[PDB]
Formats: sequence, C-alpha cells, structure tokens
Amino acid sequence: TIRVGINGFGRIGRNFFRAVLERSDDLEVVAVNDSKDNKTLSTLLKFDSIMGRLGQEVEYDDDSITVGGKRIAVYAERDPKNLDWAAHNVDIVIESTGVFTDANAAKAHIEAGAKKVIISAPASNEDATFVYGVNHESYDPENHNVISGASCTTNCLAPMAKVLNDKFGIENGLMTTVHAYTGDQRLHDAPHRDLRRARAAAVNIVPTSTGAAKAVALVLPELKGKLDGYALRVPVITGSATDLTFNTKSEVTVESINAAIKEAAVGEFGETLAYSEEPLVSTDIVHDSHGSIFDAGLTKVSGNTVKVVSWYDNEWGYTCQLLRLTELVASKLLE
Amino acid sequence: TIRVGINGFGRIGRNFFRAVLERSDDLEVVAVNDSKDNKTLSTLLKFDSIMGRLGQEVEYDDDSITVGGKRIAVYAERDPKNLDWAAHNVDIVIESTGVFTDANAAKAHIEAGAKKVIISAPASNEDATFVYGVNHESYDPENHNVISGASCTTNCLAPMAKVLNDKFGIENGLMTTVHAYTGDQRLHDAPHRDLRRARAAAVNIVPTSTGAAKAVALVLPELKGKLDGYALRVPVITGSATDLTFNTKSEVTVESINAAIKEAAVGEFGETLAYSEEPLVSTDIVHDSHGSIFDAGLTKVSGNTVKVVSWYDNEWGYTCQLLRLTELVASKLLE
Amino acid sequence: TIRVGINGFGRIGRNFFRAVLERSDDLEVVAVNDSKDNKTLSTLLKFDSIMGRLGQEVEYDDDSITVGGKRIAVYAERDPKNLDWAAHNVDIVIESTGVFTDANAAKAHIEAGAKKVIISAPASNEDATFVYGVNHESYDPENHNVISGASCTTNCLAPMAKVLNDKFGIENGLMTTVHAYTGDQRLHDAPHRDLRRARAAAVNIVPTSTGAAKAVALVLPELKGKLDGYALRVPVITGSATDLTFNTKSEVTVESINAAIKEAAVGEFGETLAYSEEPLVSTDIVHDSHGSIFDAGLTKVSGNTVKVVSWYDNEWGYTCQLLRLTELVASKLLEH
Amino acid sequence: TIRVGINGFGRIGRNFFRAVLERSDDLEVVAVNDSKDNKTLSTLLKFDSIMGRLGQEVEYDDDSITVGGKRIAVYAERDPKNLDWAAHNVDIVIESTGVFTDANAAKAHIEAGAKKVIISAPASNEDATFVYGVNHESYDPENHNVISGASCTTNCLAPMAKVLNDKFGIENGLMTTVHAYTGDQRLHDAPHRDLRRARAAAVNIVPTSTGAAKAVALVLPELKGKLDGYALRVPVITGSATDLTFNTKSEVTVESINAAIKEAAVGEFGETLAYSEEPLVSTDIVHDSHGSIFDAGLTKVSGNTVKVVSWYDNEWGYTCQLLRLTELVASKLLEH
Ligand SMILES: NC(=O)c1ccc[n+]([C@@H]2O[C@H](COP(=O)([O-])OP(=O)(O)OC[C@H]3O[C@@H](n4cnc5c(N)ncnc54)[C@H](OP(=O)(O)O)[C@@H]3O)[C@@H](O)[C@H]2O)c1
Ligand SMILES: NC(=O)c1ccc[n+]([C@@H]2O[C@H](COP(=O)([O-])OP(=O)(O)OC[C@H]3O[C@@H](n4cnc5c(N)ncnc54)[C@H](OP(=O)(O)O)[C@@H]3O)[C@@H](O)[C@H]2O)c1
Ligand SMILES: NC(=O)c1ccc[n+]([C@@H]2O[C@H](COP(=O)([O-])OP(=O)(O)OC[C@H]3O[C@@H](n4cnc5c(N)ncnc54)[C@H](OP(=O)(O)O)[C@@H]3O)[C@@H](O)[C@H]2O)c1
Ligand SMILES: NC(=O)c1ccc[n+]([C@@H]2O[C@H](COP(=O)([O-])OP(=O)(O)OC[C@H]3O[C@@H](n4cnc5c(N)ncnc54)[C@H](OP(=O)(O)O)[C@@H]3O)[C@@H](O)[C@H]2O)c1
Repeated sequence: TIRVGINGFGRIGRNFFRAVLERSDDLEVVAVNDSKDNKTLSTLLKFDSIMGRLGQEVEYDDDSITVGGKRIAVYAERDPKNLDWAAHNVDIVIESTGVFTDANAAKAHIEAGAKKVIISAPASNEDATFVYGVNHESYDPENHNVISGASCTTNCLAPMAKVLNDKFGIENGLMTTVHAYTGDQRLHDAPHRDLRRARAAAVNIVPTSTGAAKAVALVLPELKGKLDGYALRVPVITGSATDLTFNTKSEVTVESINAAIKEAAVGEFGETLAYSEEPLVSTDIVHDSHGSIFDAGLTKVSGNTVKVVSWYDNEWGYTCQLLRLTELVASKLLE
Repeated sequence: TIRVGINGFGRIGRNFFRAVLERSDDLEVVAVNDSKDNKTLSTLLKFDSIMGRLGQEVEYDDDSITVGGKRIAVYAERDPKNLDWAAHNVDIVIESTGVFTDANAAKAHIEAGAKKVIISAPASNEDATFVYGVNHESYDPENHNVISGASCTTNCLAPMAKVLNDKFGIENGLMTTVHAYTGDQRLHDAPHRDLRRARAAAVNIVPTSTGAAKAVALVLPELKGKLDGYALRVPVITGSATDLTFNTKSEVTVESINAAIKEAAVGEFGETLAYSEEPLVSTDIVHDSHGSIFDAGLTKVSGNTVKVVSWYDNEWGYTCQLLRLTELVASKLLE
Repeated sequence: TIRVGINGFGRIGRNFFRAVLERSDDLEVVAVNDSKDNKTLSTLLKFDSIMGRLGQEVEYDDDSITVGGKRIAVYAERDPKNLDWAAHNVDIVIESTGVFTDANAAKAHIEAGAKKVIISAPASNEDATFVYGVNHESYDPENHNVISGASCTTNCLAPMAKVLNDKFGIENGLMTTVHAYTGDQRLHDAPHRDLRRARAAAVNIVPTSTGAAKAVALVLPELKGKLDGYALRVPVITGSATDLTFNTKSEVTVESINAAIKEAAVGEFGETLAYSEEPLVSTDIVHDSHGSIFDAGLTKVSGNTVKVVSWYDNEWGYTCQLLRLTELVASKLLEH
Repeated sequence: TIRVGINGFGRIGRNFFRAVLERSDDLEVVAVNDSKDNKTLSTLLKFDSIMGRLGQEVEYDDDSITVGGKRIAVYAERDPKNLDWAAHNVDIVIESTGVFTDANAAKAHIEAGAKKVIISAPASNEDATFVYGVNHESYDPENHNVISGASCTTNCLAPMAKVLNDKFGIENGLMTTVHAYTGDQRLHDAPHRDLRRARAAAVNIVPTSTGAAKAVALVLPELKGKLDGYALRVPVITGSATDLTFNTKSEVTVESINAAIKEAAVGEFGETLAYSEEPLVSTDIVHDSHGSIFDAGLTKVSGNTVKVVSWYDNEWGYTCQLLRLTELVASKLLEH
C-alpha cells in the first residue's frame, strides 16, 4: 500500500477518493487538503448528485473525516508550502485544485515532503504528461516527479487516435466533443470571461474551446500539428462523446476502421479503450471505467474522410485513467 | 417621463430594463451601475436564455451601452457614494445588487443625488415594504423614500392571501413554493452555506428556507404570526407555484373559495392577481405580467383545511409588480 | 424458490425483476408476458437510463431471454386468458401492465394457472390493498388472492400518516406530492386525456390528480374522508416528495412531531419508514429501498397546522415495498 | 388570399399555422385535418411549451376552431381520400402528419381537391425537393405538384454547403448535427424501432441516423456521394447545430472560409442563411426565422480539413423555410 494525499476536494478529488475505495488494492488516501469545513466536505463526500451515496459510514471532527473507520487527516492550507505530507508518509499527491497546473507551483508538494505529484489536468512545465494505455511505458521513475494525467477529452481521443493512426495514418483531423456541462459554467446567464460559458448551462448547447485535440501531440508526438477541435457543452450532468473527423491516405471502409479498433481493444489496453457494437446512449457510459468507449455503430466514411465517435465519462472514466497512472507510479521507485 | 437608474445589472436589473422598455410609458432608464465591462453587460442584455433576444439594437463603448439609439450611461462604482445620479437627473434608483438590502446602506443613493430608492428584495430598516395591489395605497410620498418591493414569492402569496383572509379568514397557513432554480444555487455539487443549495440544481428537487410567507405580515399586518413555509427548488429555469394550505373557521367549498378569487380578480387589482380555469403548466406563465395567477383547478378542501395554488413568473411577474410600484412612486411628489 | 411471473415488462416490471435479483433469496422470476419483441425487451433490461447496466449477461431468442444463465420464458399475449402460468409453475404473477387494475380482469391470471395476483397500482374490486409496514398483517392467505400494492405516493404517505395520526390525531390533511415525471406524460406538447400531462414533461411543472391521499383510507380506515391532494410533476426522472399539511387537536411542536417518527422508524417498520436529519435532495433518495424517508428538517408547525415532508423513489422505493408484500405472500400458503 | 389546409396538426403543423399568422399577408389557413378532438387541438394551439401563448382568442366546436374570429374547418379523416379540400377552396395542403411522405400516397389530397401538396419532410417519389434559397428557382408550376420541403437539417446544411462548394470545392464531408430531442423519442426507457431513441430523451445524448447529408444531393446534385453524417439528440427542447467537416483541394484559411459566407449571406438569400460573429448558444436561435445561422467563431482549418458550424431552430427555422416555399408556390399558377 502506497499512501496518497489529495489537494483539492472538488469533483475530481472526490471522484478519485471513491475510485481508490472501489478499485484499488495498492493505494490508500490518508490525507486531504481543502479550504472548507469538515461538515461540508464530509456531506459532499457522502452524498453525490452523480454517483449516489457513498456506501461507507462517514463521520468528521475538526481535524479529520473518518470513512468506514479509516481516519483521513484534513488540512486547509491555501499554500502547499504550509503542508506536511511526510508527517503522514504520503508518497504521492494528486493535485486536483485547478490552481497548481503549473508544475513550478505544484513542486511545493515535494518540498512539503511528497515524492511525486500527479496533476489531474493539462499542466505546464511538467516532467511529463501521460494518457494511460498510450504512452505510460515512457514513465521514468527517477526523473518524472511532477507529471500530468492530461484532460478527460485527451484521454478519450488519444487511445482511439493511436490505434487509427497506427493502422491507417491520420493526415489531419478535427474534433467536436459533445460534452456534459461542467462546474466552470453558469447556472443562470451571468458574467464569465467566456461569453458563451456565461449562458445558463442546463438549457443551452454551449460552444467552447478546448486544447484537448492539440494536446494529443504530447503523448503521440507523431500527431503534432495534425489535430484540433472544440466542445459543445450540452444538458447532461456527466457523460460525453468525442467525434473525430479525419483525412487518411489509406483506402478505408466503415468495416475496416471498426475491425482495427476491435483488434486493438483487448488485454490491458482494452481497460483503457473499449469496442462496442451496443445501442449506447450517454447514461450507459456513466461510471464506465474506460477512458474511451468506441462506438462502432457511428463510424462513417466518405472517400478518404473518416468520422469516428468514442464515449467517455468525463468524470469517472478520466478518474479511472488517473488511478491507473497512480498505480503505475506507486509500483516503481519512490526515490 | 421620470428618469430611472439601476444599481446591479443582474437578472432582476436586466428584467427591469426590459420591462420598462416593453411596458412603461412614463419611465426611462438612463443610467446603470455595475462591476463589469460594457461588452459583457451589453451581450447579456442583448441575448437571454429565458427572455430571448432583445428586439432593439445594442451597441456599447467604454462609457455607455446604447439601446435602440438611446444612450445609457454605465458606471462601475462598488460603493454608491462614488455615484452621481443627479448628474443624469435620475429621480428613482432600483437597488437590485442584492448587497444593499439594508436601507441604511441603500440610502447612499439619495446622498448620491437620487430622491427615491426601491429595493428589489426583502429589505431591512426600510421606510416601507409594498406588494403592489395589496398595500400600495399606503405609500406616503413625503416619508417613504427608501422602500422595498418585497420578494417574488410574497408578491404571489399576498394578493391571494388578502382575498381569502378578507372573505373567509385564515387562522394559520403553511406554504410550499415549488420554485424555478435561481442563481444562488450550484450547477454541480459544491460548497454552499446551505448544504442543500450546494447540490446540482438542474437534476435535483432542492428544499430551502424562505421568509416570504412570514413577510406577508409586513403588507397584511392582520396575518402576522399566522403564515410560514419553505421552497422546493426544481429543474425549470423560471416559473414557480405557491401552494398554501390553511385552516379557516368558515365553512367553505372548492366552489366558494374559487368564486371569491374570481370576484376579486378584476379591474386594476386583476393586473396583480389573475383567476384562471385553464389547464396551466409552468411554461404557460413564463413572461406573465401578473404577480399571482390563481389556479382554480387545484383548489382542495377537507373539513376546515384549504389548499390553494397560485402561479408566478418569479422573474417577470415579480418585475412587473416592481414596475407598477415604480410607476406609483414616479407619479407622486419627488420632493 | 417460489416462482414469479411478470405481466407488463415496463418501468415497474423491470424494476421488480432487478429488485428480485438484488434483494431476494426466495423468489425467482421464470416467465414474463409483454407486448414487445425479445430484442427490444432484452436491450431495455440490459441498459437502464436510471438504474445503469444490469450486472449480468443477457441473451434472447424467439421464446425467451436468458439472464446470467437462467432462462426466462417470454410470451406476448394481449389477453391474459391466453396465458398458461401453470406451464412454468409460477405461483405469483405481478400485474404491472397498467391496464388490468380491475381485479375482475386481473383474475384471468388465476384461471390461467396463478395462485396469486399482485397489482402494482391502485386497483378496483380487489380482495385487499396493502402498504407493507402499515396493514400487511391483515393479509389473509385463503381469501386475499388478487391484491393491490397501492401507489408509490400511498406507500410514502400512509406510513408517516399512521404514526402521526396514532400519536396526535389528524383532523384533516391536504397533500401535494412533488413528483418525477412518468412514462405516460408527453415529451413534446401532444394529445393526452389529461390536458396538462399533454405538456412537454421535461420543461414543465405539470399539475395532475392523484388518488393517493384518498387511497390511504383503504389501508388506514381511521383516515377515511380526512385526506385529499394532488401532484406536481417536475423535471427529474425519478425521486419524489410528499408534502402533507394537516391540522390536529393536540399540542405539537417541531421537536415532538419529529420525535414521534424517530421512535417508530426502527425494526422492520424502519425498512418501510426511515427517519432522516440529513441535508437531502432528490438524487439522495434515488435507489433508496424505503417506501418513505421522513425529512425531519422540513417539519413546520403553525398553531394547530402541521406540515411534514417525506421522500420516495417512486420507482425503486415502491418496487421494494411491492417486493416486501410479495415475499410475505410467498411465505404463506399458495393453494390452488 | 391563397387558401391553405394543413394535414397533421402536430409540432410542425402548429408552427406552420403560427408562422402564417405572424409572417404572411397572402396565405390563410382555412381548414385542418388531424386525428384529435377539437378541445385538445384548440388547447395545444392556444398554449405552447416552446412558443408561449397564441396572442389570439381560440374557441372550438364539433366542426371547427375559431382563431381571432376566423373559422377554421376541422376534420379527422385517417385516410386523405375521404377529405374534400375543394369544399373550402383550399389550393395548397401542407402534408405534416409524417405518414404520407410517399408522394404516391400524398397525391390523394389532389384527388380530394388540392392543387398542390407540400410535404414537410424528406419524401419518396416526389415531383421535386426544395431548400428555399438553394434551388427554389427550379420550381415548375405545371409539373411540380407534390413536392418536399426536405428536412430541418437539410435546410441548415444545404445553404452553407452551396456557398463553400461553389467557392472552394468540397471533396467529401461528414456531418454531425447536435439536435434537440423530437416528439418520437421516448420520455422514459420504452419501445422504439430505433433502440437508442427508445432511451429517455431528456437525460441522454442519443445518437441516431439522419438522411440529411445525403438528401443535400437532391438539391445540390454536384454534391452527390460526397456527404454523409448522423445526429446526436441532446436535452434541449428546440435549437440545433450542424457541424460539417470537409476536405477541399483549395487553400483556405479561417478568414477565407468565413468571408465566403459573409459575402453570400445578404439579400433574399440572407433570409435563408445568416452570418454571425455573435457569442451564440442554442437559446439565441430559438424562434430565429433563418434556415441556417453560420457561426463564424466556430470555423476551424487544419491543412486541407475544414470544420464549419451552423445553427437552426429545427421547429421555427424549418417552418419559416417551408413558408418561404409555400409563398413561392402560391405566387404562381394554381391550376386544376
Ligand atoms: N469533467 C471534469 O470534471 C474534468 C475532466 C477532466 C479534467 N478535469 C480537471 O480536474 C481538475 C479539477 O476539476 P473539478 O471539476 O474537480 O473542479 P472543482 O469541483 O471546482 O474542484 C476544485 C476544488 O479545488 C479546491 N481548491 C481551490 N483552490 C484551493 C486551494 N488553494 N487549496 C485547496 N483546495 C483548493 C476547491 O475547494 P472550494 O470549492 O472549497 O474552493 C474545489 O473544491 C481541473 O484542473 C479540471 O480541468 C475535470
Ligand atoms: N427569481 C429571482 O431572480 C428573484 C425573485 C425575487 C426577488 N429577487 C431579488 O432580486 C435581487 C437580484 O437578484 P438576481 O436574481 O438579479 O441576482 P444576480 O443575477 O446575481 O444579480 C445581482 C447583480 O448585482 C451585481 N452587483 C453585486 N454587487 C455589486 C456592486 N457592489 N455594485 C454593482 N453591482 C453589483 C452583480 O454584478 P456581477 O455579476 O458583475 O458581480 C450581479 O450581476 C436579489 O436581492 C434577489 O433576492 C430575485
Ligand atoms: N413511478 C412509477 O413508474 C410508478 C410508481 C408506482 C406505481 N406504478 C404503477 O405501475 C404500473 C406500471 O407502470 P410503469 O411506470 O411501469 O408503466 P410502463 O413503463 O408503461 O409499464 C407498462 C408495461 O406493460 C406493458 N403492457 C401494456 N399492456 C400490455 C398487455 N395488454 N399485455 C402485455 N404487456 C402489456 C407495456 O409494454 P409496452 O412498453 O410494449 O407498451 C409496458 O412494458 C402502472 O399501473 C402504474 O400506476 C408506477
Ligand atoms: N424538429 C421537428 O419537429 C421537425 C423538423 C423538420 C421536419 N419535421 C417533419 O415534420 C413532420 C411532422 O413532424 P412533427 O415534429 O410535427 O410530429 P408530430 O408532432 O407528431 O406531428 C404529426 C401530427 O400528425 C397527426 N397525424 C398523424 N397521422 C395522421 C393521420 N393519418 N391523419 C391525420 N392526422 C394525423 C398527429 O396527430 P396526433 O398528435 O393525434 O397523432 C400529429 O398532430 C415529420 O415528417 C417530421 O420529419 C419535423
């Protein structure tokens, strides 16, 4: 068991906690840092609009939240310099606040006694970025100390893109992610730096930018400069689909595109990328642990133009990818 | 034409602007104070998730927003002491920020050159509170200088309660308002001082407290101590219903309860309170200008226990009540 | 293993099937009658927009569906007279079509081999109506052969109405249930016998009738003529609350109303009626197995007027209550 | 006044009626055929969950509804053969039931007295298909008697596909339309021939087919075999976007793609196709009368791969396009 700390007990932080509880044999969360009182934090952990009730008992005091008898230390230092991770023998910190995506700032956790930091988001100045299943073999336990698990969408797109580029080659592609609304958006029309994300999220199709397609290049260098895209935020609370349209020099049919995915979606990689011929709708992939669920029923081909669609639970699927990455780091040298 | 200023260009502020444009012959909005840039403010005025597009042309510069050729001065003073309302000959300021519901603080607008302040909310230390149609005859143009238009729900409940208490007498009543979600609520589960309003608004029935039933006593003193209630926030963006269950010493039937409303819902009062026998659903009362739309089809009676239900557009219906109050003030002595 | 058949494999039928898999050791569903083809039936069983995926493999053919290796015989007979329940030795049929709530028609399942019929709905002409935890002890295994499990709302209302009446006496009460939309409402403005339920369900507060407060008299005769109410259908897919306002002759406080429910909400009754002081919203009671979750935080008192509020998963909570009734039935004599 | 009758008084029929009241001086609806009773018809006309209240008094009887003092004859004949359109001198029938998109069946309205039938949908065996603004000039008043106004998606796609093909040449293109749910989808998980549209519409992203990108070839023959796509149905009640990704042989930038649409989007064509640089979300195009609102802010270019996005109100925008086609028809000879 390697001991884990979470900085930021938001949606991603709480997902990660639950995912460890549900899915991990070799990690334990033993401390959390967040800016709120333990009554509030413990209530949000216990009850969730998306995931339902935590199955375990939750209690709290002024120092901690106890979950199924296991005491979780809770801190509220807004600067990670004031933390002491070594005091709880935390080796890995999950950096999920959203305000330390800069590795030069996330480094504070290591100064505060951790050995590894995993940023649950696109990062800057990081040692490395991983999409589990795609480039995790390149993790270097001595030199990759502050890393990034990339974005939900990148974790959906990159597995699919790896397989198709490997098999047919992708010249250029443009992505539309049709995505659940997220907490950056407004409930009612109100000021926002993005004048579209300003608009009432649960009654609008809301177009917004995302770096997730360009970010594929970080984990698949062969696709640098060849992918871009954007997001349409729509009224579901979780569950998203990545629609990629690309040009290939290969001569391709619907059936050969699908066969390539089916043939790759197997073994350990198939825990990242799944192949489905089912009549899927978003609610079917809620709490699905794959990073990418390829929908063979949606594949289209016109000439050398290809459209493929992969599903993802932008919360849970992403979190399970991050958990896979965390298990890898925890399985290798920690100093 | 009496010239009006709005402090706070949120949902209520923008509703009020539109209501003046659509419905008023004797008021004009000539200045606005708000903490945002004019590109953002002008975009939110022009496009609305609830009301649709403003029919008029909107332009802006760094000093103003011009609406159908009429230049609206815009300020961004966070303290109303720094404002100068007299410079634009504004007589009435609508105080719609939410952070000057204290009349001792709203008074600043009068020091800044206005003559009257109307708080678009339950207030404290106010000269008087009005529900138009219920107690507006008691407005005293010399001594009522900082006033309150009360809450959306109170504007729905008080008209109905006046008629029923007048005709049958109400001993005690308890209200449930089944209410559209509002901007105080969270889109995704997140910290909030109210741990229920913390929960994703568009997928939950969310119980929360409201003073609106006790506040009836401010405008109908005869009901002090006899009304209380709460709110169930539900997933519609606007449109609400007030369900009041009360005990009466009178012997009453469904048909006599309804006849009393029908008989009162007439003339000017009938612009506040309507009587309907239609098969209404919330979307039918969106942009309805009444404060209260009594639904005769929902009236129930068991013994001396009575249940009545009135609809309201918590945005537009409320705003039209506030506009009626503003026209009254504007029609009398301004000093 | 008491063998169960389901007539009508819609929301309630599929909930019942799942609840049997999840919560019963004594019951097994061996046969289903429904109007649809088996490809459709099996897809709707495998995948559920509310309950998520069934955690068991599903296959189908012209005659059956196989769930986790167990063959369920499937028929599609519009008329129950043309069924042979004896052919697979089913003893209890759950009648969940919606269209045979008249016991005079549902009786047809007994003629076709069943020993018992449980109507998943308010019924007419039935031997008996039950809210488990309230009056199930009056179940008569000789004379109660076609029975009603009453409605979702009744299964929420009756348990707290029993406790509070018994403690304080209810003079009259009026109820509003703020209720998830149901399958009979229209997605877009379209024809319906109820001109309000005609109206786009996911964007409207939709008022509609419910017999629930009057049907409580069937199970608590002491409350006959003392209750009425209506529903507001709102845009959530499941999860509901019943808001009851009543006047009493007793002297009551918030603390005293709430203490009455807490005392009673224990033991086996406590699996029907829960007592909560949690900050609940509707998603928190989705897939809750209680018929009634009393929300102590919502209790109000004004003179002699009392308001109380209880939650229910109108799908799963109701289904769990119905399973509790089915287990009771199946634990006694199944003659004939 | 050219007299119009409507067969099928559903979403599209009621939109058409309203659009005639709102935007036409030349057309008048004098008769309606629909399967429902007049109390229901008149209620659904008066009150609309999307469009709000009709601003006119509505009354009804056994034979008619009266809207702002004008009597509309109402029939309910399942079979168009039993209608007499001549009886009220209607010249154009809008065929909006959904079930007579085969011109071989819709022809029955001409036998029953109509001079022209306009099918509010993709059709089979029709004289002609039109997207107003794209190919309406080819309308032949002698030989085009039963015609299609094509689909909502086609009326969004074809206008920008015309402009960009003409300017740059489209090699192939694939489309996704992110589309408001429609009335055929199910509110709760329930049977449907499309097992995805079976699934609770207001809580799901629901993939489904559309002929729209292949139906563009009917109106722009130059694009035959070059377009395909599908729909994602999402939880908004109306408002949709068409996302088209195509590869071209030309050298194109974002600025150049966008400039091509701006140039073309003027005059009468500009009432079909708008050019926007606004920060649009779907509520902003609700009740917009254009068939296609090009969103310049969404244009992307990657090498020779181009993505463009246009909005449409799949109810009102489509209806306005159809009204534009009906006015055209009604401005020429109505013989026979
Ligand atoms: N769909 C998804 O949700 C998704 C998918 C992929 C990636 N991600 C990434 O995951 C990260 C987390 O996103 P989220 O959805 O979880 O957002 P969130 O719900 O707002 O979580 C962020 C949390 O950080 C806490 N926080 C902020 N500053 C802090 C500080 N100085 N010290 C301690 N705690 C602090 C906040 O606590 P308070 O609320 O008390 O301020 C908040 O609860 C982001 O970087 C996001 O881009 C999200
Ligand atoms: N259903 C309803 O909406 C409803 C019904 C009845 C009564 N009311 C009452 O109406 C009032 C307004 O509510 P709302 O729904 O309009 O909320 P809102 O949308 O948040 O509007 C409030 C606005 O005030 C602005 N503001 C805050 N502090 C300011 C300052 N110091 N100077 C200038 N502007 C400032 C904010 O601008 P920024 O956003 O840029 O910070 C915000 O846009 C509240 O008191 C509420 O209780 C609302
Ligand atoms: N919240 C709730 O859903 C709720 C709560 C409490 C009680 N109930 C009660 O439970 C009953 C079922 O409701 P529900 O929500 O499950 O509705 P539903 O989803 O429509 O279920 C009805 C099912 O019966 C089938 N069916 C109808 N007529 C049939 C016939 N003649 N032969 C065979 N199968 C037939 C239908 O097949 P098709 O789908 O092919 O038509 C459908 O699968 C109703 O009486 C309702 O009051 C419902
Ligand atoms: N977004 C859109 O809605 C959209 C956009 C573009 C094109 N369209 C097309 O427009 C057509 C109509 O669609 P819609 O959305 O308006 O569907 P809808 O709401 O179901 O309209 C169909 C109407 O036709 C009536 N009807 C059906 N069969 C009939 C018959 N034999 N005789 C008389 N009346 C009959 C129905 O009456 P009942 O209600 O009693 O069944 C209903 O009012 C479809 O072909 C569709 O593809 C729709």
